[PDB]
Amino acid sequence: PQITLWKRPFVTVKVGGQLKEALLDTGADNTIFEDINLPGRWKPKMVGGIGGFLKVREYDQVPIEIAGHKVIGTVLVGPTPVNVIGRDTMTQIGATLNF
Amino acid sequence: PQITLWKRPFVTVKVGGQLKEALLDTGADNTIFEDINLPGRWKPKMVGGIGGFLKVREYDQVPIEIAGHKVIGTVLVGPTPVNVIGRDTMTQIGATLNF
Ligand SMILES: CC(C)CN(C[C@@H](O)[C@H](Cc1ccccc1)NC(=O)O[C@H]1CO[C@H]2OCC(F)(F)[C@H]21)S(=O)(=O)c1ccc(N)cc1
Ligand SMILES: [Cl-]
Ligand SMILES: [Cl-]
Ligand SMILES: [Cl-]
Ligand SMILES: [Cl-]
Ligand code: NA
Ligand SMILES: [Y+2]
Ligand SMILES: [Y+2]
Repeated sequence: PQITLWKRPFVTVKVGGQLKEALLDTGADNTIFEDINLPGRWKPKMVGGIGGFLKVREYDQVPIEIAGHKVIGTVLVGPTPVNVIGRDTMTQIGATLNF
Repeated sequence: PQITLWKRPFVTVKVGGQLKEALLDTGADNTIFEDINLPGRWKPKMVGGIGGFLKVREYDQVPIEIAGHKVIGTVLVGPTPVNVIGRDTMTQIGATLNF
């Protein structure tokens, strides 16, 4: 699709089998979800933004169905206020900004 | 321009006469800069992200030269780790996401 930016750019995804809404976020390097359960080993990490770093777990497998594509991506899991789709995932689906 | 997302989407702007680099950030509701000085009255605020709330001043005049356009927009000033151009400014220049 092509969208304007008058509303927050949410999309519906399925991540590790769970349905979620997440913000298409060109300012996020890294996709992050809260409140999902994923199997297997993880590696610990932190992400930094406006007003603080957060603690996350990293998963490297994890399926992500987004905008009619299925990619395999890195997903960070931790208590973000909204779920975001970052550039790691958006580049896999060929997303572009026009301005 | 049309850009892909393989790198952080920085643009060069002139905000209140000062040259800055800022991230085109579709996950940001409003534009924020650090280390700019702007004239006139302001109003207090906080924004929230990964990690919690950055404290800011809001200015309502403030000229912003971006991508060959000159907007007048709202600008928040506070200690963000990277300057961001949010949807408030991006909508005024007609920016779109393609995915
Ligand atoms: C989280 C999102 C819903 C809100 N934020 C915008 C983001 O685009 C932010 C913009 C941002 C970029 C760079 C530093 C701080 C914030 N990026 C961000 O938090 O990304 C994190 C996840 O991937 C990593 O890549 C950048 C990172 F931060 F490190 C990590 S924000 O910065 O908190 C923000 C909130 C409100 C306004 N008005 C403006 C900005
Ligand atoms: Cl909205
Ligand atoms: Cl929780
Ligand atoms: Cl980069
Ligand atoms: Cl590039
Ligand atoms: Na990904
Ligand atoms: Y939760
Ligand atoms: Y500073």
